[PDB]
Parts: sequence; structure tokens; C-alpha cells
Amino acid sequence: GEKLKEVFLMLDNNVVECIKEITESSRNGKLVFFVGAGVSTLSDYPQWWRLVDKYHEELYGSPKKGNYSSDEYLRIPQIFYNVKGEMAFDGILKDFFQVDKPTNPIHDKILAMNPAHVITTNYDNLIDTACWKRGKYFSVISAEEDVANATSSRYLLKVAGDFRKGFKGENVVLKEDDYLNYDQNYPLISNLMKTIIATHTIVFIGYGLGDYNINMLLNWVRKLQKDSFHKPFFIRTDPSPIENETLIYYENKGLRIIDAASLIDSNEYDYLERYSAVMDLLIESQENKFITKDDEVIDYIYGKISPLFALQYIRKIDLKHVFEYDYHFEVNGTVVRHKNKGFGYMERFFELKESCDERSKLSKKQYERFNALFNFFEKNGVICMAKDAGTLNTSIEINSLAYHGKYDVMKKFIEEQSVSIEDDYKKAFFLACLGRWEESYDLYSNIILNSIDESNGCVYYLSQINRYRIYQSITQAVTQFNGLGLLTFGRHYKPFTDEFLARIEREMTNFNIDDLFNGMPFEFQKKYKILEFLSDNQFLYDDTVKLFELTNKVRSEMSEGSYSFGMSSDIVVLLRLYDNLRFLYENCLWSVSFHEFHQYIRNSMSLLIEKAEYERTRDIDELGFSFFGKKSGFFMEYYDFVNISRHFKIDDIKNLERS
Amino acid sequence: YDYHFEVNGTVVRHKNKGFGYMERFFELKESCDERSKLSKKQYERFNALFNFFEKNGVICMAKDAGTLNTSIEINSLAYHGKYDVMKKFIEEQSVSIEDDYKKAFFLACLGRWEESYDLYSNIILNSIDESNGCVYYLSQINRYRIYQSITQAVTQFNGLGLLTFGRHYKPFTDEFLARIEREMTNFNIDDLFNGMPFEFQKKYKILEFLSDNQFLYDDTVKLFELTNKVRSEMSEGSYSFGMSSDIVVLLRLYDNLRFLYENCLWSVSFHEFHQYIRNSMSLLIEKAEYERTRDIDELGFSFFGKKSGFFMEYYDFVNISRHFKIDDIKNLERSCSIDKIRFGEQEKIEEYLVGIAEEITKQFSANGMNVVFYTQFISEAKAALYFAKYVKLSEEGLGKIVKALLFYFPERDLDIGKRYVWLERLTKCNELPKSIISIIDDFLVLQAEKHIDQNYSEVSSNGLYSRDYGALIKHFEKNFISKRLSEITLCLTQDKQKQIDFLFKLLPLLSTNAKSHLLSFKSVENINDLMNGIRIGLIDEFTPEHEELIIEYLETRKVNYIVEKEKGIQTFSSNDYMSTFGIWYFLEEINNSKMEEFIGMDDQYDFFVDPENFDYKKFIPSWLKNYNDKLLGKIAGNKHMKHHVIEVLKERVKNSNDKRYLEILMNYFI
Repeated sequence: GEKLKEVFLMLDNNVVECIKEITESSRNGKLVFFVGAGVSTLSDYPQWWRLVDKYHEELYGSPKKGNYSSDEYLRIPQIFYNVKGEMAFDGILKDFFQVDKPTNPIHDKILAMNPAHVITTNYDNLIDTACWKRGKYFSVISAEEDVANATSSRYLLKVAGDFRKGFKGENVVLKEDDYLNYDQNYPLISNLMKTIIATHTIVFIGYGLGDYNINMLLNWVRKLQKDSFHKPFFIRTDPSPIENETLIYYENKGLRIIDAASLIDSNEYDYLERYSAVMDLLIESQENKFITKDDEVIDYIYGKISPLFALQYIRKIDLKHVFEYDYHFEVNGTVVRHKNKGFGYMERFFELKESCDERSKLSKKQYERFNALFNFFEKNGVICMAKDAGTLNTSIEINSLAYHGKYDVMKKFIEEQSVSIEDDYKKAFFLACLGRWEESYDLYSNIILNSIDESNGCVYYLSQINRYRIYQSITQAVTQFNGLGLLTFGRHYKPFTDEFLARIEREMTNFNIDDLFNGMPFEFQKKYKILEFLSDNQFLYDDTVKLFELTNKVRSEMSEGSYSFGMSSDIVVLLRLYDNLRFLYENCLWSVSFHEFHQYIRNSMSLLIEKAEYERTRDIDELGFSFFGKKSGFFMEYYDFVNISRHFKIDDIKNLERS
Repeated sequence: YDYHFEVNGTVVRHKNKGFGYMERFFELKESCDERSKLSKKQYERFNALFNFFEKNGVICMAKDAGTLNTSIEINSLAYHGKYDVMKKFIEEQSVSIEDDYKKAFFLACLGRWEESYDLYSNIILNSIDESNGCVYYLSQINRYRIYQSITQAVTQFNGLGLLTFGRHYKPFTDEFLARIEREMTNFNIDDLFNGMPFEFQKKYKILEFLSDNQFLYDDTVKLFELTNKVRSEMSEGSYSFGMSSDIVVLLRLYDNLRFLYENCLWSVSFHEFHQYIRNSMSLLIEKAEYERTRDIDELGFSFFGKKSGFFMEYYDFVNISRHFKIDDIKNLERSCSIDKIRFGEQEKIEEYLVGIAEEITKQFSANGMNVVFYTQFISEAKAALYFAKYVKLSEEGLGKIVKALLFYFPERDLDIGKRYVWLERLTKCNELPKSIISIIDDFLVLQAEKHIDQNYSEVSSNGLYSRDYGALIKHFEKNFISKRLSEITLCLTQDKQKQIDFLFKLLPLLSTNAKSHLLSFKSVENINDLMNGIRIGLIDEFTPEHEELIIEYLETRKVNYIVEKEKGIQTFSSNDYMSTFGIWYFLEEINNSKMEEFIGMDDQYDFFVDPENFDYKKFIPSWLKNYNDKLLGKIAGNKHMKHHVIEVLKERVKNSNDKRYLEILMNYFI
């Protein structure tokens, strides 16, 4: 139970630096388990010594008298195959391997460690059933034909064959002829295995440092040059603890060993105790339960928020994806525990803030990171926890000259010299707002060259989107210029030359925005997962379906005087609108001018006004005319004027004046 | 994106600069001569496509635009409420895995979620053949929405479900939640479509929208845009012109219901999908009020006399009965005149209303209450019997409905007062025959057989008690008497206390030997029975013992709220007796001249007694909805009340969607 936390403090510096690197690879999606016979025997599966007891007695008459020599143990199923045929070799395999045995809790812990691939030398079907119970598909590969006919790009690579194509012995490598013809019969299973090891993080489960598979894999590693490959990890589940001279010998061969008999004290036959004490020590280090240092909560919040310093504002509905749904961040600034089955690292952060002596107990590096996080959350308006919600005032502030319509200040900003690549990303958004879309497409193009040779993830990605959106904004404008805009304008032409419109067609040919985020680096796709939605053809669909809980459902609320607890439905819609405007205008995203965004402001603002009317008039006939207030309760302000003035057609303001 | 496939069946090309292949397909459809110029292996494939588009209702393009008709068929047992047929389908050996997917949906609709969670789980282990992920993907979704339905049930069963359900129910064992919590933890519904093989994606792209809200988004945007277009068209004079805003709303609603029920998706039980149908139907009913009132000349008489939202069918009754709450329907009953809206298919509706009444009896009479099904089913059973006002039902179907609404309906979700509200609505398109009065009379003798203890009362929210069931009898048939109520009056003594008050409230239902024997046993001694005496027609002219006790109650009220205001408590119109005294003084039923000193107790009482002194800022506009015909005639005769409360009606005509305030104004006060 709580033994694992007092095991964890007894780990040395070697095992802690193994658990920190196995768990950083599971979060990156580069973790692969290499599964042996150890997890198959913990499900009662017929071991290969129970077969070799069958052959020696159907080929030598009597059962075995003495131990198997290694000369005999390798060659008994080959003597049976050569002398007693090939249908009887497959008969004995059919007699023992029709079992339908259960999956051990270790098959669940491997998959709960979220692997990208699973390689196995097990010819059983036990790992393949457990993958299909969960909501991820693995392309099972057990023959040569399955590699080119692969489907899902997450492989369950069975490098020792399988019995999916029948209980035949020609589909599973078992004999000695199948051990020496493996590179001839399986050229593509070997190359696919050696490429996953070269490109991922490998952990071996179910082996014992002398195996035919571990030794033929450490020979391949001897051929590779120094420091080009990551060293595989090796979980050792044996009764005897590892001796120090052996752990030196396998670390120089390229294995990073985590001995399970060196971490817990267990009996000689309790293999689930040893397998679960290393797997649960990885799983409960990811589901962060081994954080009891009060300055490890700083470099955990810093490692997920220091990416987001490159952006200006982050929505609070996006911060519940940064922390992997552990906390709700409500629009008041309150943090509410959701799915954190671990240590309260956000509860502790707000206990550093009100305090100061608990804060002087930090280091000389992790105290400056507290001042980076405190200057983050104060800017974004994350205030406290749920149980400290006093009298809160969340006033919206949009610091953007394009929102406020300072058109002459933007023109001076365009003429001035460009010191940064951020001061150019702001100009190209100011170019597009002023309608000089000719120069905006070119200036985004100059950012796309200069940001990919300078290790800038956001400014490259946000310029790919805004160049495509201004490409859409041009190519659907000329549709009005050839049509309605030919008789409206006196010149009967666009300011888009025939050379410019033809040039953007060569560059934007076959440019799919749907594959942009996956064509970014792996560190971009983890640190900036919150920016995936901008490339999507339709966002704001959660915000639109959550408008039915506005003036539509005032039927049961106003008929009995029902009010929403905490933040009311008026305040949640109005402050998730303000988070969308502050995210889109401060991060200079050109998707703020399109019809999907403008109709969302029309749908949400009208329904907030129609709820404030239906309620105003339900209070009049229920609780008298003089007792009901003349104001509707919907108090409009500066930011509410600008949003109605910018996003509404005049036929849409006429609808509010009637309703 | 090569073609628009509109909701009528027509095809308009967009983003297709290449070859037009759906242009060719309908040229191959209606011309058999160009057919059989094909091959042989590509000809049996053609018989699948012609059967496919005939099912999905795709017709020729906008060039050869024929007159399409508005028809819909949902061949789903869970849609029509065939509860006994589903139970005989679940208790039957399954042939295929496609029949396992329907039983897991039919268990889930029957509230047997613990079995459906298991039955969806068996499909997941048995759907290994990669014939198509369509079975495996749609069962991962439907299981995770069952777990979402269990988790929000056990939050409202082991949490809030103690005082509102009657007990601390545990319909799901702790061994069940110890299984379902660890299984559904670390299960991302956003990662289900992306972790799925590439043969499934780009062959089943349309099913990715089922993991979140974006299968409703394209119809939500269209519903919000066409709502403002209709509310602009309802004010600017234009009717439904051709392919108008009403048929686009109706066909998208029908395609959503038919995609979700035929494919057995458990997204039918969301809140957000119950909100889409609710706003889609309340717009069509509001447009139906505008198309029935006819203004312009013969261009609109042929355009749409009563079609495309102006007429009601069986599928429209079931959508309102399942997806509305009662306050949802109570909105439309004053914004619209649903009594003027013609309901068709009134024999298919009658099979639906009988099946609901015959699934309350198989759920609340026998054992096995099935409290999980009881949460989902009771809203549909309440809204169907509330909206059964406007259908015309035969005698053999109404008898099962009244005998369920009275007896077998549960009292936790419908008290004794909210049975009279719905028994009276079944007298709008119906009378009370001699076969329905006998069922109401069977219910009054059941409550009279339970009024022995004094501790038993009648918790009524509307103020309407079990006396009004007999008042609904005496409204139709004046010459009626009751048999078993005239037998229970033989036992009159001081043993049972609650037999004293309940039998007094049913006096015209009694016989001559029953009424005289009751008056020989007791008489009136309180004004509470005097309020009961008017509703039974006991005393016409009040004896001066009453007019003493009328102001004696007012004098005790003058004792009451003076010392109650020091403590902050108030009894303002608690039992409405002094308000009923106010109508009595206003209709000159009391000749006392002492209530000038009683002015200043309640705002309603001060309105009736001294209208010159009562400032009309404290007047509540809902009071005019509760006055009868004779009372408004005297208000039309006054001058003090007359030319001032119109200003209250003037701010309710042009600010409230209640059409009653217009009716009180034009028929009485002007």
C-alpha cells in the first residue's frame, strides 16, 4: 500500500534516474515494452519445458531421468520433427496451447504505461486480447506479409511468430532450425524490430540476463558506434538480488538494470510481488504520488508552463489540458481537483503564495522559477483554489491595438524597424487587419523561413495557420470581386493582381491544414497540445452546443426561480467568450475575422440578451411590476459594445430590438 | 466535398472542377436503355447502390427537380416504445454480433444498465474479425456513455437520491463500481477514433463526430440562423415560400433521430440532444401559429394551407413527449394555441399512449421497481400523458390511461394535485363517459379506505386535493351518485379522525340517506369547512355566525403579522382565505362595514377592499389569470379599477408571450 512510498525513498541515484527517464518517455510517446515469457507464466501458460517433457518421452519411450543438458534441451523438438514427422509436432502444440487462459495484472500495467509499440517473443495470444479491451488498436505482425500490409502504425510485433494462422509449427519459431534460419526467413521482422529499438526507449519485461533473445540483441548493439543509441532498460525479477559485478558488466554492454530483489524483500516464489513492485513504481511515479519535497512541485508546474511563456494569453479552458485533466480551472480563477489521484501540487503552489517562510525554504534556482510562475498566473488570472473563493472581481482586459481599433498606431508600428521575429508576427496581423493582405501574405512568408532555422515552435506554427487563413481570405474575396464587387467598385477590379493570385496557387497547392500539427516536432506536440484546435476547420463547437443552457432552458429555471450555483450560466458564457477574444487577439490569430467566429459572437451575445429579457419579464408577472428592476441585469460595457458593433450585421441588431 | 447533398434529396455540385459522376448516376437511374451497357461484375454492384440511395432518400439533382414529399420512417423499437417486444427480443438467443449490438441498446433503454455494460463488453471481446470496426467502434462509444450515465446516476443515487427517491437505493453494487471505475479510468474518448486502424478512417470518417459535440454543431448553427429568419419572417409578413425555413428544420431533426436510433447509438439519451429537438420543435410550433392565422390572398392558400410544421403526426407527438419537460410544454401553451393545431395519425398515437400506461403497471404494481429505468422513463410517461390533451382517444384506450394516471402512477414524481391537472386535460377532446367516471369513483373509495389514521394527509402542491376528482365528476353529470361512498358513511364515530373531513368534501356525490346521516352526525364549526362548503355547494347565504368568524379570522390575522414582523416571519396569503374574502367583499357577498379598519394586511386584500387607497405599483399581473368570468364583469363595471389596470395589461401585451393577457384585455376591459 504505502510501502511503495517508503521503498521510493530507499532507492539510490541509479534507479531514480531510471524511473525519471522511463516515465519521461511514456509522456513523450517513445516507450516500447519488450515482453518475454515471464509475464506469460504469471497467467499459467504452458511453458516450453512442459513441451520438451512431451517430446523426449514420445521420442525416447520413457520420461526424463535427470536434468536436461543444454545440448539436449535445444534439440529435442528437432529430433521429434525429423524422426517423428511434422503433423505430430503440430499435434503436441495443439494439445497444450488450446487454453484461453486469463491476462495477469501485469498485462494491464504494461498497457497502462501507455506504450507506442509492444514487441514480444511470446507466441501466445494473451497480450493481444488485453490491447483490444482498451480503446487502442495495435496492428499485429507475426508473418512476413503483415509488415507491408500494416494498418495502424502501432505494432504488436510478435518476433517469434504466432498461432493466428493455425496451430502449425511452421508459423512459430521453436526449433533449432528456426533459430538459425531466422535472418533468412524473417528479414522484415528483424529490420522492424531493430528500427524501433533505434528510435524508441526500450524496457525489457520477463527475462533474466541470460536468454537467446537478450544476447542476440546485445550483439547488435556491439556493432553500433558509441553514444548514438539510447541504452535499453532491463527489469530483473529474480529471487536472488543482483551482484554488483554483474550490474557493471551489463551496463558496459548497454543495459540499465532495475533489480526487483534489490528494492523489496519478498519470497523466492512470489513473482507477482516482484513484477508489481517495479511496474507500480513506474505507474505511481507518473500518476505523481512520489512528490514529497515541496520544491519538486515547482519544476513540475514549471515544466508544463514554461512552454506557454512564448504565448501571450492562454484560456483557462485550455489549462485543464496542460495538466492532463487533473484540475478544473474555472473562469473565476479557481482551481478544482478533477482527476488528480496523486500529490496536490497545485494546492501546495497556492500555499507557497500566501506564505513566504515556506517560500524561503526553496533553492537558489527554483525560487526564480516561482517568480516565473507567479508572473504567469497573475497575468492569466488564476487566483486560488475552490475553498478560498471570496469576493472575486474578474475584469476583462484585452491588450491589443487591433481590438481597440487604433488604426493609426498600427500604421506607425508597421513603418518602424523590426527588432524581433515576434514584432513581425504582430505586424503581419496588423497588415491583415488594415486590409493590406498583399503584404501580409509576404510577411508571414518571411517569418516561416526565419523561424524554422531558429528553433521557434509557436511562431512557425501560428504563421502557417495565418498564412493559410489569409490565403482563404483572398481566394474567397475574388469570388465577390468577379461577382458582386465588379459593379460596386468604380474600377471594377480588385487590388489583387493576376500575377499575385496565380503565385499563391502554386504555393498553396495540396496544402492541407489538417496535417500541419502532426508535421511538427514531438516536443511541439506535447508542450503545445493546446494549439491543435486552430488548424481545425471548425472550432467553437463546444461553445456553441453549450449555448442551449442559455435562454433555451429558462423554462424550468424561471418558472420556479431556480438559480445556478457558483458561477451562473450568464457568467460562464460571457467569460468563456472573453477568453476566446483575449486568446485570439493577443496571440494575433487571423481566425478572428471569419464567419464562424463572427456567428459565434452573434449567437452567444443574442442568447445572453434574450435570457436577460425572458427573466426580466418572468420577474414582472411573478413578483410584481415595481419590485422587478427596470434594468435587465445584463450590464453592457466597453467590450460588449465593441463586440456587437464589430460582429453584428444591422439585420441582427434589428432582431434584438424586437425580441 | 464534391457535392452538396441537401435534405430534400437533391444534389448541387460544389468544389468539383473535375468530372461529374453523380450527374451520370441519375442519368443511369431513370433510363434503362443506357443500363446494361455495363459489365457483369460491375452490374451486381449497381443493385446495391440503387437500393442504398432509395433507403437514404437521395433523388435526382436540382436540374431535374421533382416535387419531393415530406415522409419519415424510423424502424426502431426503442423509438416507438415497444417495451414488451424488446423484452422478448432480449430473452431470445442471438444469432449474429449485429443482434448483440441491438440487445445492448435495448437493455440500456430499459434501464438495465448493469447488464448492458456487461453486454457491450462481450461485444468488444467478440468483435475481433476485422469485417468492419463499425461494430467495435460504436460499442466503445456506447459503453463509455453508459459509464457516464452510471456515474452521474450514482452521484444522484448515493448522493442526492435519498430524500427525493424515498430511500438510499443501491441499484449498483460496490463490487460493480469497483469494477467499472478502474476499467474506464485512463480511457480517452478523444483518442478512440485516432487509435483505430486506417481501414476504418477515411471509410468511416462520419463517425468521428460521435465522440464529442460536433455531430450536433452543423445543425445547431442552422437552427440558430433559421430561428432569427423565422422570427424576422413572422414580423415582416412573409410566409413559408417554397423550400422554406420550416422543412429544413424538420428534415434535419428527422435525420438526426433516424441516424441515432437506427444505428442504436446511446447519444439519444444526452441532455444536449434533448435540447436540440426541443428547440427544433418549439420553433416549428411557433411558426405553426403564424401559418394557421391567414392574412394574405390566394398565393398563400396553395403555398401551405397546413403542411411542413403546420400539421402534427405520430412522429411529432413522440418527440415532444420524450424530449420536453413539463415547463417546456408549459411555455408553448401560452405562446401558441395548440388546441387550434390539428393533430393527425390519432390511431397510431393511441397505441403509443396505451403502451406507456401498460408499462407503468408492469413497473409500479408488481415487484422489481427498476429504479434506474424509473429515472429515464418517468419523464416520457409524464410528458406523454400531459400532451395527450389534444388527441381524440377511443373508450378502450382512455380506460387504460385514466386507470394508470390515477392508481398505478408513482407518488414520488406525481403528487395527488398533479393528477387532477392531467385528468382534467383528458376532458378536452373527450367527455367523461360512464366507464371513466367509474374508474375515478374507484379511486375515491381507495383513498377513503386509507383515511382511517389521522396522520395520513394529502401533500398537494397545486392546492388541488382529492375532493376535486369528484368535482370533475359533478361538472359533467349532475345526476350522479356514488355507491361505496354511501356505504362508508354507515360507520360514523370518533374512532377514525380523517374520515370526518374527507367525506364532508364529497357531498353531492352522496345519496339522500348518506347526506342526511352525515348532517345528523356533525355540522359546520370552522371557516375551513365553509371554504369546503362553497366547493360542495353547501351554504348560499351565510348565517351571521359566519360573518362574525370571517372578520374574527381577520382579527387574529391582525394579531398575527404585527408580532410576526418583529420576528421577521409572515403568513402572507398562506391559505388564501382572506384573499377569498376579498373577492367576497368585492362581489358584495359580505354586508359588513368593519373591514375598512382591516385594510393593510396583504396587497391582494388591499386591492379588492380599497382600490382608491391601494397603490397599483404593488399589483401582480398573474392575479388576472385566476379570476372567473363573473369577477371580470364587475371590474369592467367599475371606474376606479378600470382605467388603471389596463396600463398593467399594456405592458404585458407587448412584453410577455402569454396570449392570455390579450384575451383578458379585449374581451372584458375595452
